[PDB]
Amino acid sequence: MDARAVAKRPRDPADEDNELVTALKAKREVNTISVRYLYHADHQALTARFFVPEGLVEFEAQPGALLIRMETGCDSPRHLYISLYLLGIRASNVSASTRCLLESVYTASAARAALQWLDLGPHLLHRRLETLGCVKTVSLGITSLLTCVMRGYLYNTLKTEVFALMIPKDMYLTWEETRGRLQYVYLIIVYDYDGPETRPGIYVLTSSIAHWQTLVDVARGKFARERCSFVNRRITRPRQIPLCTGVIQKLGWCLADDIHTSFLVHKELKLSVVRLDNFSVELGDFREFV
Amino acid sequence: MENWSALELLPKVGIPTDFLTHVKTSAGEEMFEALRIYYGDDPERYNIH
Amino acid sequence: MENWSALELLPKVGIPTDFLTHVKTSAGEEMFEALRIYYGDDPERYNIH
Amino acid sequence: MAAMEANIFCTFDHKLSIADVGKLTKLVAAVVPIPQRLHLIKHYQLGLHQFVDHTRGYVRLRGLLRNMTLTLMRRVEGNQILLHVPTHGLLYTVLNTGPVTWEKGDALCVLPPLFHGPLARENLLTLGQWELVLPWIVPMPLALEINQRLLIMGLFSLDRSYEEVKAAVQQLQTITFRDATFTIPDPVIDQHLLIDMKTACLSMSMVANLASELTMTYVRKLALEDSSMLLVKCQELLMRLPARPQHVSPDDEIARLSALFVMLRQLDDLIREQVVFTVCDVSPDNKSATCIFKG
Amino acid sequence: AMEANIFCTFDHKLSIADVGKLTKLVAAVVPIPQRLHLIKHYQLGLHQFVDHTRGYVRLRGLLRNMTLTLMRRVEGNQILLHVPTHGLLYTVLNTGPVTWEKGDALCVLPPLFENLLTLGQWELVLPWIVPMPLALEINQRLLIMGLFSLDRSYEEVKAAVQQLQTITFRDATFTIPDPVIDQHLLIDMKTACLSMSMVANLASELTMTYVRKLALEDSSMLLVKCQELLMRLDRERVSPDDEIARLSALFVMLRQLDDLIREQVVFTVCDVSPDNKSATCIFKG
Amino acid sequence: FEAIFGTFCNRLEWVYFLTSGLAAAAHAIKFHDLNKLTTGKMLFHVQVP
Repeated sequence: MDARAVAKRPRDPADEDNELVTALKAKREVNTISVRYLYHADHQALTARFFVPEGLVEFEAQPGALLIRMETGCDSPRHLYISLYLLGIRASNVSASTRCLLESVYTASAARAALQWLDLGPHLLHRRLETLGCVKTVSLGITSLLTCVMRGYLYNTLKTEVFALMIPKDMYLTWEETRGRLQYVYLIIVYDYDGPETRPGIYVLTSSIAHWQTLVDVARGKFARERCSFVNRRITRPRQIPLCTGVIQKLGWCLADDIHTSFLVHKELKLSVVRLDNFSVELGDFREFV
Repeated sequence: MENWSALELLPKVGIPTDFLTHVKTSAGEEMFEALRIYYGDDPERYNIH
Repeated sequence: MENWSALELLPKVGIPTDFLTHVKTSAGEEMFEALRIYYGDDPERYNIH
Repeated sequence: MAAMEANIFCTFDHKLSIADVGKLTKLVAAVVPIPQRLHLIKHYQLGLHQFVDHTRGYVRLRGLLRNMTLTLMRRVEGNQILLHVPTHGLLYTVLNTGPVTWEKGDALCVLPPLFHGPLARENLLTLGQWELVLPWIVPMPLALEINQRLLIMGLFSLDRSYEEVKAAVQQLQTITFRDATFTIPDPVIDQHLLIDMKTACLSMSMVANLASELTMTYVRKLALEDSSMLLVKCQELLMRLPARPQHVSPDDEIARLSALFVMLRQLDDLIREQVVFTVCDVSPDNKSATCIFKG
Repeated sequence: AMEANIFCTFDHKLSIADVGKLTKLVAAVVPIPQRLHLIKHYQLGLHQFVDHTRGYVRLRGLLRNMTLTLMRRVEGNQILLHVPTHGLLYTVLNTGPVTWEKGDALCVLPPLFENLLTLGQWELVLPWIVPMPLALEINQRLLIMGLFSLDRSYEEVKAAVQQLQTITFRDATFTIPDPVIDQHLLIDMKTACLSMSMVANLASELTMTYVRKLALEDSSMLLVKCQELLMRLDRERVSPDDEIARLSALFVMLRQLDDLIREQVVFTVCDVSPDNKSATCIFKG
Repeated sequence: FEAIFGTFCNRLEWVYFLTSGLAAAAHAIKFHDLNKLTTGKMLFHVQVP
């Protein structure tokens, strides 16, 4: 170590020639493969590749769909990858007309299998779900390939276009009149304990609050009826041991001015969505509240 | 409906503009057909096909 | 949709065509992706706009 | 839109004496909270002083501080201050502003100041009746003690006589931690503590309802054959009242414990404070440490 | 240019077989007690904490505080360890007893059960890397199994304990050790069970007094339901200093359980080899 | 002792598209802007005797 070594500012990652160019220059050998520029070499987002059967890929052809991993309770597929739209079928929050529309969209054996597996078991819904991230690609086929980011912005190969996050309009939720400049977005699953069986509500919440306790206090204010239902079931129906009235999972952050309303088209049917233009994913785990 | 990317990429002739009102007021009050507004830097002009 | 008038006006390369079957048979039995057939003389190519 | 700024410049529009600037220079690498993020802000929004109010409650001030965004102070210039917003997982140098002693490896929480000693430390930038009040950075046990004292005072205040409530508040408000003595200022009981009391009561009700007979009877059965200082000090708190378990069912026990864990988390959360820093270094004079930022 | 790394020097002579054994572990998670630039081989692994009178829960508490790092390169005279940073992806080895899937959230646990690097008196005891639901199941089953410690005489209790020990996860079945040894329970698990029971007992009697006062004011109709639930529970069956002491004891016994009550994810997986022994995952801390 | 009598490596053989006789059916062209191209087409004009 010496003074000049300390003074020297670090090398620019962009002005050093890459390893392949280094080797070719060292031997002074030509190659057919273009090598001077490496694509995705400066993508800071972390991505993964997922295989999914043809029946499940609908409304996820467009980039920006939220991707969930669901448990089948079986050893043959073990896990399936489904979108928030498919969960729209099961959620009580979604209206009748939209439910009919996106139920007519998912008329495939795989989607119906997913629904049967979801309703079959005795567990609560959130125990069967694991969130992966947002998708931005599609290669269609009998088995389709989806690439999903799990930490970062949504953009194509050259960053020449940034993708948004699409939320169906019935699931979108806000609790403040004037938005804070920075918004955090959360996934909420809340259970209503009626007589026969629990009806789950599914929401995506955009909020300025980052503290857990304040956020959960606001949520308990907004969902008082479901807490009353939880206590009522605890009283009337012993030997049923419910847990939780709802769970909250954090996934992402975006600016308030990026929020917009839009529609999605698939097989000449229009679904209306809320659109988070420059959304960047940052996943948390399910935290439960009562 | 208009090809805004072609407008951005192609060369242009510079003129002194003479809106009577504020340019954003002229846009907001719909002085023109075929308006487009964007803020900051929008990269969409770079994807030629 | 394909604008056939542009093909009809612009210069073309002379080719010895080779359909194994009769041309109207290959066209009627839907061999070609896009097809336009007209009889007599069609004035469409004359109204340049 | 305008992306959130990471570097914030603060300018005092009040005129500064050389003593004021000298005081500012000492504060480099300390934590200062701000209400909103802009590239250039005025000093009024800086610090905790803006929220000091006639209500005076400690609980509401604790609530307000939780929602502000935390920044570290970079080096000072004439009439300017540079603040930096840390990022999760990176390594930082932080200044021990308060009198609390830090230790290697413990977790730090941000909390409104509570007075200590002669109560004459308040020289921090009094100019135009605005004051530079900064929150305390304290290790987890002290924050847990503070929150526990506040909640216990709130619960005890119900239906107890006014004078014995005063006595309980007097004995509870003082805390001895790590060979130093601190005292909570203005322990007002109000709506903010009331909501926490309600949630605590609900969680305790559910815990009492859920707990199995095995869980309840464990302590009673243990005292029949064990004997220790821990046990005898433990059983003094309980109400004074061969065999086989009346009902064995591991599946029911598993499900019941699973729900009881959720209820215990609900009860725990209201005294837990979010960890902002985790430290692994210390200046041997305790004035500074290097920490990992989280949250 | 190098990356930042931590150097470990072995204070024991190593044969070629030993170093060949080490290089097999070139992506395993090694816990380290302190973030320090140069360390001796004794500090590696969990062998430094192993004890005869202590067990699982104390090891869990200690693992909470340790620094996780990945072995990066093996050389003569030294080992290179890399400490991961939040938000980046890394390669880890599946040293646990269970296969992984894409999207799994992993957490670190003390090992329950081939041995690695038996030096004169020191062993490289690496921890378990396990998906979170399995860890929750293990914690609950072990805690309940310790709760039956006093009743072990009866055959029904023994059958319940044996059922609790055997656990099945995806395509894998294994048994967890009984925390009762020589008909006695270790002090740490004894403290955990005592804390659980004390919290339950104290809450049972403390709750009603405050509930009946607070529910009269209630604007959310829930606290009255809590009072009614407590009344049903009771029908199925003091100086202010004492009240203060009981409240403080309730909260102090509550704090004793936080190691068992909650746990944190350290890795989330998105890649798995057919060789599944290894996977690439992003680090969370 | 044990003895090693030399160490050998695979002398891989190289295959080129333009050298294969299958290339006779192709008319190979290089086009650097191919990634920007969406679709290409040819148009034919036929009049029958």
